Formats: sequence, structure tokens, C-alpha cells
Amino acid sequence: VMTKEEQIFLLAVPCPDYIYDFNHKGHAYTREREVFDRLGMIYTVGYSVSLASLTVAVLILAYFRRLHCTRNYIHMHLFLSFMLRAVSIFVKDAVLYSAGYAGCRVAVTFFLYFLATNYYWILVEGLYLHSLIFMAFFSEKKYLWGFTVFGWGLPAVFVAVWVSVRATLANTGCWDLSSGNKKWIIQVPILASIVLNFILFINIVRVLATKLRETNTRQQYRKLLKSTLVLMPLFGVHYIVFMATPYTEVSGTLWQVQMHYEMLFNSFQGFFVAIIYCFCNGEVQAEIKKSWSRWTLAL
Amino acid sequence: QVQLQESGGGLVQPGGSLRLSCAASGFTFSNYKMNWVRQAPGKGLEWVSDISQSGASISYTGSVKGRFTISRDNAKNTLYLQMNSLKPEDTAVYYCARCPAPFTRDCFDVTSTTYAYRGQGTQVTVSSH
Amino acid sequence: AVAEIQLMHQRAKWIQDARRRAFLHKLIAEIH
Amino acid sequence: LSAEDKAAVERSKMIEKQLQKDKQVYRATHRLLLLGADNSGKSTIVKQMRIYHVTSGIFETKFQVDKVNFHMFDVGAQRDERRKWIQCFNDVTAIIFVVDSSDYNRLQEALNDFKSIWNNRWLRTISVILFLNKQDLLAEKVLAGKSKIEDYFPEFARYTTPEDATPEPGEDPRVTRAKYFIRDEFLRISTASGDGRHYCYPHFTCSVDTENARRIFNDCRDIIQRMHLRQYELL
Amino acid sequence: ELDQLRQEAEQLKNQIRDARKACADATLSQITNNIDPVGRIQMRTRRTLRGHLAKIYAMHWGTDSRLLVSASQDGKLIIWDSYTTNKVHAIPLRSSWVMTCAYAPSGNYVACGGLDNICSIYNLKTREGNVRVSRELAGHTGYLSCCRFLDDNQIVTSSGDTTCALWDIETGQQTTTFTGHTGDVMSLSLAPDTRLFVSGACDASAKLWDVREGMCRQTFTGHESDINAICFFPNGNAFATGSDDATCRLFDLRADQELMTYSHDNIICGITSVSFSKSGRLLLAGYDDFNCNVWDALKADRAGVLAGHDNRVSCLGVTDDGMAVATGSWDSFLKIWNGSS
Amino acid sequence: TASIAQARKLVEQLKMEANIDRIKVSKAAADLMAYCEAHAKEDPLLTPVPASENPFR
Repeated sequence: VMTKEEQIFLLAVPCPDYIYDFNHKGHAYTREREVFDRLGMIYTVGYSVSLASLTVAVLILAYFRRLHCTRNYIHMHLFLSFMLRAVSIFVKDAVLYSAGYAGCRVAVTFFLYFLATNYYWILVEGLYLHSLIFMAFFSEKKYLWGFTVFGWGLPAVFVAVWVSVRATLANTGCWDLSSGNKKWIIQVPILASIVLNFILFINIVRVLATKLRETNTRQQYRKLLKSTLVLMPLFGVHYIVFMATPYTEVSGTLWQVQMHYEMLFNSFQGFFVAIIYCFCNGEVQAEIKKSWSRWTLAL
Repeated sequence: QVQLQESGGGLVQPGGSLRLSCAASGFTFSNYKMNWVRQAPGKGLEWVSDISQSGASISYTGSVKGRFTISRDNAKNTLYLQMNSLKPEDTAVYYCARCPAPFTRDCFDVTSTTYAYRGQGTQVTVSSH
Repeated sequence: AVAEIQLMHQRAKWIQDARRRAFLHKLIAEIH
Repeated sequence: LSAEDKAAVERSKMIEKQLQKDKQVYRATHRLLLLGADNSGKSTIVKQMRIYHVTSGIFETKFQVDKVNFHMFDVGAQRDERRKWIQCFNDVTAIIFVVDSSDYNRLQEALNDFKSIWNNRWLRTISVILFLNKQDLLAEKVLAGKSKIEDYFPEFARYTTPEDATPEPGEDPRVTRAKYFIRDEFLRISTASGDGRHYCYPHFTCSVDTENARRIFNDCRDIIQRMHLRQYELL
Repeated sequence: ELDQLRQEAEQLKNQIRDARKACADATLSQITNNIDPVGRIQMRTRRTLRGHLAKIYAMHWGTDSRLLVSASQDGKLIIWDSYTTNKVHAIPLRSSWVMTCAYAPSGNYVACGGLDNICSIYNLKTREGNVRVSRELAGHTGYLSCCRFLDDNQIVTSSGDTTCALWDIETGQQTTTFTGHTGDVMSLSLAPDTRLFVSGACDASAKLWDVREGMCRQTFTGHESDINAICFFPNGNAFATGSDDATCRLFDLRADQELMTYSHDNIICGITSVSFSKSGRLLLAGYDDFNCNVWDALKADRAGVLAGHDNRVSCLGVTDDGMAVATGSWDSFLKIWNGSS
Repeated sequence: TASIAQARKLVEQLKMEANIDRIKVSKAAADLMAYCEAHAKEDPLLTPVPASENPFR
């Protein structure tokens, strides 16, 4: 562990004589790299594509003032969280790759905070969608400030608590290295959040069933399947697929496929969400067509 | 001025055949939906049948369904109504009504007693002598 | 386990172990 | 900035905050449009909802159900021509269309009115709540047997009771068949056009039953939820 | 008896048609072909009004062309300053379903009405500066479709009961009644001298009435569907009518015949609001296709298109000096359009 | 009923409308063209106004 098996191993030194190996005579004077590089390239490309698509979608949505609504505001917040997560990941990759420097800890903290905010906004999307059926329908509908506080301050509070605990307990150089169960302080909430979001997804599906049978025919099942497919990226369903898998050694089979699945689906989640909610949306397409027609007529 | 003139009617024996003609002038006949209304003695206006612009969708009321046939001729700008197997309860005055708006599928005030886009109508009396 | 957090922890652990392993290998190559 | 300009700005700000309060009040209150024939029991429903609370032109009734305010508007004094002012109700939460099921002769008029309001250009995105009123009168008329719906509607001869029917346990099967025939006759017209942008909620009303307003409540809730499902393109 | 009267009426109609044919020698478009065409017209949205909660139904410009009144189905009547976009007054309305509004020429009173069949007039120059219901007018048996002030004490209103009324503010009772329409009267236009007014009904008819005398003068039935809007020419000898048949028609009082027809194959939806410019050279008509069209009043050509409304345009007004055109739409936004060099 | 009275009133209205002098449509069209041309320079919509004089800037 670390470079301390030489500084504290001065006893220029004979053989230890208490180790079965390292014969007492005399005196003391690739595949993992390939898979790591492949995963890095895959998730870097995915995050770059997602960032480009999301910033284009944000610009398009901000251009049209009529699209301004609570649902679109929450979508904009989610897109901003995804963009910040991608930027933080890129900065962390640049800094850590290619000893207690302030920049290391700052980059790690920013990456963790942006990841937590992204997960919390993914949860907030499902929370608002579920509220629109049970809480909101027939009740004040605006809760933008409350959801914003929940998605920003609470991740900030828990990240600050984790930073304080790390500084007080170990503070061992860069904070990339994990020390004990302290990392769970970040892992325990976020994963649980995802679980809650998953539950909400199921509830949404239940709603998406109970109305359809009221209005009726295999077209009902086709529409239900389409709605489930377009709602899967929003709720982060793919997280629960490999959430149950604990920490595993790099030289393994389950770990490698889990890492590939995560670095593909999480990377493409932003791109899929942008396509679904900003390119296939009827209102956005209609507004773009109207703007293009007006521009052509004016010119 | 939008006007419609109706021809055909009078005394008719029960179970016979009758032809009602309507000539409309002052507007494009192919653009508007056409309707037939009846007013019985002591009873209000009631919708009978309707035909669309192209005649693809033709509908009748349940009282006379399968008994009356309504058609239109855009080239001659006229409306025809063939009535067969008449009944004494059909003794009434017939009005031909036009859709209030063009290129629409809904008729709102066709059966209205003060509707202006309708003809004077003709009396048909199904009696046995 | 969070995917990104687990990956970064494993990569940092491998780096820390591999620098030590390279040091040990280069120190023992001269001896043997 | 001029003093007069500053006074105008502050007065505009006061007007803006008043309008914001008015908007907050308005969004929490739903609006409903009542339609029906003269012989229909619309007046009885209005009287019941007024007493329970939970020249003139138009009548307004305010009732609160589950801490939710509803304003129901009824036509007070208007001519038989309704092709123009109906466009004023293109943004109402729901349209309660009450139909008298006891008058077979005027049932065709009710069907024509429902078809006209269902296919209206400015009523395409407005859901209509259907109340088949006078259920007791319809049951008594069916049990009497003096008049049959076959003469008025020949299609009733070939009609069959739906499998998914839920009749009252102490109800004659003929009454159930007739009421479901009327319900399906309305449903065929409703489903003939619309493409799913607006929905119909056929309910059987006894004109004295208390649940009716609650039913509307539930119906309106569903509509709002469906509206949300049309915002996310889930339907 | 009835048959003889109907035959006499038909003979009189035929005689009137023969007289109209005899007095018609050349078409308006035939002699306007030698004038310079107006050409393409482009107008930009200088100002946008926001704050209403429901669809805008009607609006009216003031005498000074600075303050305007906007009516929306949310039960609020809002006075807008066209220059600085500041709101002057926000009058709460007892009846939320308001279909028309009017602004007095002196700017001291504002009128509104709708499905309640009551014409409510409020005083904007109260002693304490608080708007209160100055007067309520009752007697119409139909929805109030259009109201226009004549002076500080008289107003002309039209309702759906095929009847127009003249109301005196001091007494609150009708003084002159105009009858003769068969369909619902939609809108009326006052002459510049306030001596005659022409109103269109939902029977493809437009009738001219005298305020002081109180009987119809000319009747025009050149349209095919219900006429929704009508505007008066600046000279006072002509008017224009827009109907659901996607066709505008220009009628002349002295000629007693239609002057020009404005229609095109690409436009098939109804017409909601029409108005003339200061000189009458251009006719602005809002349609159900979420926009307005400015037609050349002489050559019957589409001079320009004003688009940018998310819903149908309900009301269109032109200032007295013609500085800008205010168009209200059901999207709860009122847009001010003007041209630039 | 009032049908007879309404018909008589309509006949009287048609009679009083018939006995009016009608100007030829050509003269009315010429007068309208002259009026439009006279006020053409006073129409801000027909002739755009420079932003210096236009208050809607």
C-alpha cells in the first residue's frame, strides 16, 4: 500500500528472515491496461456526444420562450446537471491521469458533487412526474424551489460532510484512494435514491396501465411499451441492473462486463434523454418548424 | 343572396314513392354540407339526414333509416331525396338546410327554428283516399 | 457500488500497487 | 428616472403582484360548462350541488370538493343558436352534458347535439362528461312495456348486452340492456372521431344521487392527469 | 294572404337586384389595374403585452393612441400603455365570460359585456382613483357581442338576440331599438360623424342603421356565411365585412353593391377581426390559421402576412393616427405590429 | 300570430328601401380611389415612418 514498503523497510538491510519466501541467503541492497483504456475511450466518447447533444438541446429550448414551463425547467436542470457531471469527469481525467495537492482534492470533490447532483436530479425528475399524478393533480403544482433545493443543497451538504470527515480522519494525499467505509457516506444515499426512483418508475408504469385499460386492442400494449421505452432513460433503470453487484477484483468476468455495461449506458443516457425529450418532442419540433418558416418568409 | 328552392310534395298514398328536389343558388354547393329537416304539425324541427361535400359520408336518422335516400349533384348544383314506403306519420313540411360554415364536419344550428340558411320547404301529406 | 466511484477507486489502488511492484522489480533485477 | 415614471413603475408593480395573486387563485379553481335539453334534469343537479355546496344570461355555482374549488356555469338566457358563444368555453376543464334517457323521441336530438359539440372545431381538446340522467324514469318506462325502443331505433333489435356490464343486483335485465344500448350509441359517436385528444366519461345519474359531483371531481382529476400524460407524450 | 306577401317580397327583391345590375357597369378591379401596386409589406412586433390569464376576446384603442383596453375570459379588464408597456388599471369583472370591450373617446369610462347580457361601464377618473362599477345596463336577451361609445352619455350595443340598443348612461334605459336581423349580430362599426352605423349578423347580412332616426337604410347580403367582423372606411361611404367563408367583401353605401372580393385558394378558414388603416389603402383581417393577412383594398392582392400568434387572432385594432396595429389572440398575448424603413 | 305583422313590416321596409337613388358603381369606385390617393401620404402603414418620428421604437 502506497510507497512506504521502502522507507519503513530499512530493517543496506539483510533478509527479513520472517517471510517464507525471499530466501534468507544474501542481503537486500497488460490486459487490465487494455480494458481500462477501452473503457476510458468508450465513456469519454459517450460523454462528449452526450454533452454536445445536451448543450444543443439546452440552446434550442432557451431560444424559444413559449416552451418555458415547470416541466421544461426541470428538464433544463437535469440537462445542466448532466453537462456539469461530464465536465467534472473530463477535468478529473485530465488532472489525475496524464502528494496532497489542493487541485487533486478540489477536482475529486467537484466530480463527486456533480455526480451526486446528477443522480439527485434524475431522482427529482421521477419525483415530479409521480407528483403530477398523485400530489399535484388537484393541488398547487409549482414546487420548483423545493425540488431545486433538494437536488442542490442536500448533495452539497453531504459532500461537505464527507470532505470534513476525510480531512479529519485520514486526509491521505489525494482523495481518490478509499479509506475504510468512508466512501459509503457517498455511496449509501445515492444508490438508495436510485432505488426510490426505480420504485417511482414502477408506479408510473402502473398508472400507464390503469388509464389505458380505461380507454382501451393491442394498440394499448404497443403504446404502453413505447412509453416504457421512452421513460427508461429518464428514470435511470439500467442502474438497478448492476447496482446489486458489490466491489469486485479487476481480473474477473462479472466486473468487466459490469463496467462495460455501466460505461456504455450511463454515457449514452444523456444522449438518449436529449433525443427523446428535445428532438422527438412534438412541441419542440412544431416550434422549430414555425421558426424556420417565419425565417424563410422574412428572408 | 344565399337561397334554396324546394320542389315536390303534395298528397301521396302510403307506401308509394316520392322525389324531392332542391336547387340552391348564391354559394358554392360543393363546399357545404347538406341536411334535411322535417316539421310535423304540432311538433318541432327534427334532423332527418345529412350528406357531406363529396357524398362519401351520408347519414340518416333512425326513424327513416333504410327508407330515404339523399344524394347531391355538384355539376347541376342540386339535391335529390327519394322517399319510398311512406307512412302517415311522415306527413310534414320538409326544409333543406346548409352547413353554417364551410370545410367543417359539425352542424350546430341546422335544426334551429330561426336558422336562416334554409329554404322555404314543401308540404308532403301521406294520406289514403 | 457507484460505477464511476468504484472504477476510480480500483484504478487508484492499481496505480499505488503497480508503482510499488515496479520499484520492487527494478530493485530485484539487479540483485538477481 | 423621472419621479412620474417611478410612480408609474411602482403602480405597475402593484398591478403585477395583484395579477400574480389573481393567477394563483385562478389556477387552483376549475371551470365546468353545463349543457343539456330543457326537459333534462340539469336544474335538479344544479340545485343539489348548490344546497350541498360540496336577461341574467349565465348562472354560476361555486362548490368545494376535497378542498378543491369548482365553478360550474349554466346557460341562463340565450337563443337556440349556440354556434357562436360556445367558442367561449374552449378552455373549460370539462363539459357536463346531461341527457334525458326517458324520452326516446328526443333521444335523437340529444345524440345530434352530442355529435355537434364533440366534432366542433374549437371543442376538439375539451373532454365531455356524459350523464345519462333520469335512470329511474327510464327503468319505469322499460318495465311498463307500452313503448319499445325498437320502433325508434331498429338497431336495438340486434343489440346485445355487453359482457363487461355491471348492472345493479336488483335491476331488470331489460333495463340494463336498454341503458347500455343508449350508452353504446353515445360511445360510438364519441369514438367515431377525436383521435384520443379528448375523452368521454359516460355515467348513469339518478338526478338525486349525491355521488354525481364527486364523480365529476374524479373525472376532472383523470382529465388533468391525462393532460399531464399529454405533456410527456405518454399517451 | 301569406303567399301573396311572399310573392310581393320576391318581386321587390327581383326589382332591387335588377336596379343593382343596372347601376353596375364596371368592376372595381378593372379600373384599379392602372394604379401602382402596394407590394410586399413586412411588419415587426414592436411591443408584446403579457399578464392576461385567459384568451383575449376583444380590445379597443383610445383617442390618444397611447392607452388601450384588453378583455380576457379570466374576468380581468387590463389597461395597457402601448409605449412603456406599463399597466394602468386591472379592473376585476363580475362576469368572467366577457366577449367585447369599449373605450370612451374622452377616456373617462370603459365598457364591457358578454354572456351575462349586462353592459358594465366603469369610471376611470374617480375622486379617489379607485375603479368602481359606474353603471350596469340590462335588457338584452342575448350575449353582448360588441359595444361602442358615441359620447360621454350614450352608447350603442349589439347582442345575439338579433337586436341593437342605444343606451343613455344617465338614465340607464334603452332609447332606440334596431331590429330586422335574423341571425346573431356579431359586430358594428361607427361612422366618423357618429350618424350611421353598420352591423353584421350571422345570416350573411349587414345592415346600416341611423342612430337618431332608428331604422334600417341599406342591407347587403353578398356573403355566404356568418359575418364575424366589420369595419368602417375612413371616408364613411364604405365598409368591409369578413365572414367564415374565408372571404372579405367591400361594400359601398352609395353604390349599394359589393366593391371587391378578397379570397385565395390557400386560405380556407374563417375570419375573426377586420380593420382598415388610416387611409383605407390596406385591409387587415385576422384568420383562424393563427395569423393575419393585410390585403390591398384596391387590387385585391395579399399585400402581407402577419404571423407569430400561437392561437387564433380574435381582435384587431388600428390606432386613430395609424402608428401601429394591435392584434389580440387566444394565446393570452396581445402583440403590437408596425412597419419600418 | 305575428307572422302577418312581420311580413307587412318586411314589405314596408323593402318598399322604403327600393325608393332610393343609387349612384353608379364606377363613380363610387373613382371617389374611393381619389380618397385613398389623397390620404396615401398620411398613412403610416402604407408609407413607413422613420424611427425619429415613430414613437414605437
